Amino acid sequence: QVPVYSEQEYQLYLHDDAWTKAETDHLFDLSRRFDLRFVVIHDRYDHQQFKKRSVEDLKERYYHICAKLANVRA
Ligand SMILES: [Ca+2]
Repeated sequence: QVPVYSEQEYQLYLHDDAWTKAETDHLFDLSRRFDLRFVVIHDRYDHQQFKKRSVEDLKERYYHICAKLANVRA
């Protein structure tokens, strides 16, 4: 299952100089809807609003957040 971060969690812990919350939210939405199939997530990505991201860029962002949430929720 895809983790769900709170707004406060994002603000305190999940910022990245190269990602908006809007884009991160989009990644996590696609991750839910497409069952973590990163080829599909990559295909369906709103490359209009957001930068061209590699599949690898998307996975690294997702699992950085997973690791950070695991830690702060301990
Ligand atoms: Ca799902």
